[PDB]
Amino acid sequence: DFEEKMILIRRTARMQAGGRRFRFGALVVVGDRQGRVGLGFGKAPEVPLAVQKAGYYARRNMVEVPLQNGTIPHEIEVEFGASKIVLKPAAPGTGVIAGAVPRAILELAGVTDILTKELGSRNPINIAYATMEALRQLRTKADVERLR
RNA sequence: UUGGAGAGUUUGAUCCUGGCUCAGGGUGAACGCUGGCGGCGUGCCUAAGACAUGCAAGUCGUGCGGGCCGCGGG
Ligand SMILES: [Mg+2]
Ligand SMILES: [Mg+2]
Ligand SMILES: [Mg+2]
Ligand SMILES: [Mg+2]
Ligand SMILES: [Mg+2]
Ligand SMILES: [Mg+2]
Ligand SMILES: [Mg+2]
Ligand SMILES: [Mg+2]
Ligand SMILES: [Mg+2]
Ligand SMILES: [Mg+2]
Ligand SMILES: [Mg+2]
Ligand SMILES: [Mg+2]
Ligand SMILES: [Mg+2]
Ligand SMILES: [Mg+2]
Ligand SMILES: [Mg+2]
Repeated sequence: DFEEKMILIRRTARMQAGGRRFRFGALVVVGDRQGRVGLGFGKAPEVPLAVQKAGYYARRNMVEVPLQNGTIPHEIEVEFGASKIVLKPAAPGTGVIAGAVPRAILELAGVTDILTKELGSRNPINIAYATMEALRQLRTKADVERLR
């Protein structure tokens, strides 16, 4: 079936009379390596539940992302509030050029060759959301002349 | 169209802002520890401070008159 990757685990904290009491946040992308990716954020009182909870939501938030010989059809920039991802198509023999967060998303979508660059807040979460919305806005020639 | 990776650190925790710091590459280098050979580079970045000694620009007797020495006789 699909394939999972844990980009982010982190411990948060709330306060009460007595001290700090913790939660856990799991940021996990799930892909098909052939054009299906999803991103999910799952928060739970212990690490396994969250890691498992996020993979659930991930499977219910997928994007088409239409590959073209392993690369995306056009350059794209998306801002998710102070976070900014740039994606540029790249020829075959180049590789996936991305930091760890967008890499896990592109590599699970079957992107084999792309140029990326994060800008502004490189906050992993918001960068991950902005990478997903970037893929969500990918158009093809058949997509655009149908629109026109 | 051959080209673009980020991370640590302000909070109990969050998002943002922002500075500091790090991973890379480079040097006519220097310093420490260590040191086998070969090739090709390359070596006063400071006092354009001061310098012993030798050498780094001479050559033509097919321009000219001469002193010397050596070779053939007058
Ligand atoms: Mg499409
Ligand atoms: Mg902005
Ligand atoms: Mg942001
Ligand atoms: Mg910043
Ligand atoms: Mg940061
Ligand atoms: Mg500190
Ligand atoms: Mg403060
Ligand atoms: Mg602290
Ligand atoms: Mg910073
Ligand atoms: Mg020897
Ligand atoms: Mg000098
Ligand atoms: Mg000197
Ligand atoms: Mg002086
Ligand atoms: Mg001489
Ligand atoms: Mg002479």
